[PDB]
Amino acid sequence: GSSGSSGVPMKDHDAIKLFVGQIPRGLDEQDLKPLFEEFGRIYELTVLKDRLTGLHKGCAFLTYCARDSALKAQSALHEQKTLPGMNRPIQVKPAASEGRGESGPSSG
Repeated sequence: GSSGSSGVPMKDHDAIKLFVGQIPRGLDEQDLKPLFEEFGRIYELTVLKDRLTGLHKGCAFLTYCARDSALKAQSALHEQKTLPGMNRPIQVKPAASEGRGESGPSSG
């Protein structure tokens, strides 16, 4: 066991669960960890798959043990990287308080 391998993982009290909606078909959490591991250590990675059919819907939930880790990987991947087979870049947002979300553009 390396980098831990003791028991259950520990996250931050103010952590953030990021959500990706640019996951093609044929890959898995094992192919996403590599990239997410470029910013820091992951806490949890689950892929969303249909039920009736069970076919990879095309999205997954990524969680970071630290707050910053998310901020970086988020603003570092969000419309920055382009997975293989995806004409468009990868979309990653802080899966939280979706109901009400305030945001606005800014020059510069």
